[PDB]
Amino acid sequence: GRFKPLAIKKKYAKKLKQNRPVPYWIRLRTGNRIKWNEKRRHWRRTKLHY
Amino acid sequence: TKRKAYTRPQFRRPHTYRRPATVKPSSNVSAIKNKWDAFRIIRYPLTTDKAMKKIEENNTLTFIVDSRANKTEIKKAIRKLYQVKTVKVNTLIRPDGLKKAYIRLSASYDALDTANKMGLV
Amino acid sequence: LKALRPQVNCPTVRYNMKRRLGRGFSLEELKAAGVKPRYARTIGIRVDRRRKNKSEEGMNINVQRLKTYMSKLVLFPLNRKKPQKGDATEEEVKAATQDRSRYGTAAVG
Amino acid sequence: RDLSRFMRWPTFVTMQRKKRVLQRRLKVPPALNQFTKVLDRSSRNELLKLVKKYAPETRKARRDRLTKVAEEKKKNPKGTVSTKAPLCVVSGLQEVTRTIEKKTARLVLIANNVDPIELVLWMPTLCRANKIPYAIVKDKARLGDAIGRKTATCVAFTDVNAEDQ
Amino acid sequence: GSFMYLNELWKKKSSDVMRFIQRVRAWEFRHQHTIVRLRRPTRPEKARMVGYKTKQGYVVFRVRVRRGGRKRPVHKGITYGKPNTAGVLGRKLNKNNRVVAEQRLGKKYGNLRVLNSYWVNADSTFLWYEVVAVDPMHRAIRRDPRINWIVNAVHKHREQRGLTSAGRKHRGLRQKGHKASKLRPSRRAAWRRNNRMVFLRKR
Amino acid sequence: RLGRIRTIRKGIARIMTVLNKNERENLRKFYSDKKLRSAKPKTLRAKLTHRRRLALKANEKNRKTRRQLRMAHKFPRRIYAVKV
RNA sequence: UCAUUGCCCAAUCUUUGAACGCAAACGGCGCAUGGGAGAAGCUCUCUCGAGCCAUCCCCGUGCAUGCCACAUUUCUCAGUGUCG
RNA sequence: CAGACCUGAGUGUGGCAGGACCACCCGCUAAACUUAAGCAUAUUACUCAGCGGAGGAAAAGAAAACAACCGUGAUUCUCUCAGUCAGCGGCGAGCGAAGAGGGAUUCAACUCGUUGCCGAAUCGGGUCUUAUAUGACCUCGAACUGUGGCACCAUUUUUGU
Repeated sequence: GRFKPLAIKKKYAKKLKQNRPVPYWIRLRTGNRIKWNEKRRHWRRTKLHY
Repeated sequence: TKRKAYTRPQFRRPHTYRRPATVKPSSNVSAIKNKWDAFRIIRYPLTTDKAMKKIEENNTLTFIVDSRANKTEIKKAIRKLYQVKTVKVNTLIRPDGLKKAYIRLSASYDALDTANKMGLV
Repeated sequence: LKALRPQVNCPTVRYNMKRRLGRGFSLEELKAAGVKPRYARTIGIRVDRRRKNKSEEGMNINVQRLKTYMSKLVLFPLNRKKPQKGDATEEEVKAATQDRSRYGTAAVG
Repeated sequence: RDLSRFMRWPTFVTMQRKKRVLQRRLKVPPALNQFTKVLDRSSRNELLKLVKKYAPETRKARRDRLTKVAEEKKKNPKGTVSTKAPLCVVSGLQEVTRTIEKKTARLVLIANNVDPIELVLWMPTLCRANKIPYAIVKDKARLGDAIGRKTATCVAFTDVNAEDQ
Repeated sequence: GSFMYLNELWKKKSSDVMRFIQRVRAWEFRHQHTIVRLRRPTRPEKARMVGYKTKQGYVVFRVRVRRGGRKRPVHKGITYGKPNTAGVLGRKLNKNNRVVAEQRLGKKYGNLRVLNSYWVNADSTFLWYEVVAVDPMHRAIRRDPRINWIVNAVHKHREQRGLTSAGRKHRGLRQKGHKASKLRPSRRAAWRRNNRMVFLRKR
Repeated sequence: RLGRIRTIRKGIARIMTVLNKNERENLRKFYSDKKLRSAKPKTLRAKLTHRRRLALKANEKNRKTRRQLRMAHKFPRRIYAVKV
C-alpha cells in the first residue's frame, strides 16, 4: 500500500544489501569452498510476502 | 465529636499523604555516554551528482547521517561543529538505511567552499 | 570402618535357625555393659530402639561383643588435654588410619 | 443535606456495623451470654486505679537492677545481695492458667473483649471450678494500658499489699 | 498449656455454642472477599500445634474454597468414550480440597510457603481453611537457623508437589507396610519399578 | 583502506574502557559505610545466580542453638581406632 | 611485544525480550527528576567580544503490576469496631 | 468527663514474583487406538495427551512396621521372592503382589504443641558499640507468649525427699 512502517522499512533494507553477489575479495583467499551468494532474495520470483 | 459530610452515598479515599519517596540512588549509568555524538552523527557525506547540484543551488550539502537522528539534534550539532548556521534541512532516511540531510548552508557560508574546508573535493 | 551392631538370630522359620549381625544394637545391652547411647553413637556403635529385644541370650552374647570391641579398643585421645577421657590410649598404637576396619574383627559374627 | 443514614459504605464498615447488629439478633446461649453482665462504671474503673499500682514496666528496671546484682553480688563474696521483687499484677494467658491451676491468684479478672473469646471461654467456668474469684471485666485496652501494651489479655491478682486488700 | 483446654473445647464443633462462633464467622466470610491475610489465626491451637510460633515470616491466611464436588468438565457434557469414566459428576476427584486449597494459595502468590493449613469452617458452600503460610525472606527468618531449611531449593513451592501432610494424605503416605505399599515410592515411581524391563546383565 | 584508523578507533575503545573502569570503581567505594544498602547499586553489585543470589548466609546457618551446642560440646567424636 | 593466538578474571552490551511509565502493525506517546545544547532575551555596554540566561531540542535515570518488611522512636488517614 | 484503643484503608520504605529451561524430578490431571479373533466388563492404563510446579537429582525417610521368631530394628536401593500355593479377573481374556533372605549404601537421624519457664520477654526488628556476638539503646514485632527447661527411650519409675 502507500504507507508501510519503519520495521517494515528495515526488512527490505536488510535484505537488499544481502541480495547481491558475495564480496568477491573474500572469495579469493586460501581454501574458499564458497559456491555463491546462496541466500539472495529476488522478486519476479520471491515476493517477500506479507 | 463531628462526623464527615458526604458527596455521594458511597465512600472514597482521599488523595493525600504523598510526599517524597524518591526510591533508588537510581539513574544508573556509570560515566555517562550522553548518547550520540558527532563523529558518529554524520557518517560519510553523500556526494552524488545530486549533491553536486544541490551544493550549488541551495548551498547544500547532502550528508549521510545517523538515521535515528531527529532533525533538531542534527541541527544543533553541525552548527556548533562547523561553525555555521544552515538555512534549512530536508531529511529523509532512504532504506538505503541512511538519513540524508539536505542542508542549505546559509549565506554566511558556501557548501562547496565548506566542502573543501573539509577538503571535500 | 564398620560400626558395631549386635549379632542376632534372625527371622522366620526359614531363618529360625539363623543368625546375622543385625541392624542396631540393644540399648539394654549397651546399658548392661554400661555405655551412654549417645556416647555409643559417638563411638560408632549402633544403637536402636525398634529392637525391642526378645530374649536373654542376646545380652549375654552382646556384652561380650561389646566388650570385645572395647578390648580391642584403641580410642584416640587429644594431646595437652589429658588422655583420660575414657582413658584414650597410645599414639603410635595404631595406625588407626588405613586398614579402615571391619568390626567383625573386634567382635565376630 | 447529609448522607449517612442514606449512604452506602465499604464493606469493612459494613461488616463491623452489621456484625454488631447480627450479634444482637440471634438467641445466644447463656454460655454465649456470659460476657455481658459486666461490672459497673464505677467499679470497673476503680479497680483500674488500683491496677495501676500493680501494673508492669520498662525492661530497664530489671536490667538496671541486674547490673546491680552482678556488680555487687556475683563478684563480691557476698551472695543474694539484690533488693526485693517488684509488686505487679499477674497476667499473661498461660501464666494465669497455671495460676488458676495452682489455685493461686486470688481473683481473676476476665476480659470479655478478646480475639478469640474462645480463648478464654472456659475461664469463668474454670474459675468457678477452681472456686476462685472471677470477674467479668470490660475491655482489653485499659488492661493494655496498665501494662502499657496496645490492649492486654487476661488478669489476676495473686497479690498486692494488705493495705489494699 | 492452655491449649489443652483449647483443644478440647475445639473439639466441640457440634454444638450451638460453637455454632454461634461459627455463625459469625459464617456471616463474616459470607460478607467477605475470597482470600485474606490475617493478623493471627482464628484457630490458634491448630496453628501453633501445626507449628505456629509467634514472630514475623509467619503469615496467616484465611482462604475460601468452594466445597461440594465437581463435574468432569466436558463441553456440553458429552463424552464419546466407552462407558467408563462417565457422568457429569463422574470422576470424583482424587486430590483433596484442602490440598487444592493450599495449592491455590501456593498459586496465589509468588512467595508463600505453606507451612500447613487447617480447616476452620465450612458452610454450604465454602470451606474455610486457615492457612499458615510463611515467607522465607525476613532477615530474622532467614537468620533463624531453626526454620531456614524452609529456605531451600526444594522450596521453590511445596504444596503442589504435594507436601503438606494432608497433601501427603491424598499422596497417600501410611507406613503400615501392607497398607503402605504402592504409593510409597510415589504413585509412579514404583510403577516404573514394578513394570520394569529385562535388564539382566548376563542372561 | 588507509587502514590504520581501525586501530585508532580501537584505541578509542581503550580509553573508554578504562575510563569507566575507574569511574565505576570510584563509585563503589563511596557507597559503603553501613554493612548494606545502596552501597552500591545492583549494577555495581554484580549478578550471581538466582540461586546464588539467594542462599543462606553463613552466620545464619552455622549459628545454631544452645541445645545443640551444649550437646556438641558433650558428644564430639574425633578418632578412636580399634583392632586390638 | 605477534597472534581474529591462547586463556581469562576485566569490562562493554544496541534494539528487544517474561518485559514493566503509558503504548504499539506508531522507533508513538507520556509522567517525575537530573543533565546537556542552543534564535531570542538579558547582561555584561568588555566594541568587536564575551558571558549569562530564558523560548526550543536532546540525553540519562526513576516511574508497571503483585507480594513482603518497614517507617521518628512514627507517615498521613478512615471507620455507627471500640474508651472513658 | 474526656480521649483513646481496635481495625481497614493510603503512603513511604525494603524485598519478592513473573518468564526461561522444563533430559530426568515432583505433584496434578488424564485418552483412545488395542486385545479379548465380536463386544460393552476387561485390557490398554492407573499409559498418551494436558496442566501445575522443583531439583541437582528429586522423590523417601525414623513405627498407630513386621511378625507369630531360638526372632526382627528410618528411609532408599539392589538382588532376590515369584510371574508364585498370595492373588485379582466376561474369573476369561487377561492380570498379580508383599514379607522375609542375600545384598549394596549407610558411624543418620531429627522439633514442637499438652509439665514452673519466669524479681519490667529471658525476644526480635531497627539502632548503635565492639572489628560481631556482644555491648548498648530504642523501636516496638513480641506476655494472646518469644525464650530457656523438660519432651512418655526418660528424668531413677519408684521409693533414699
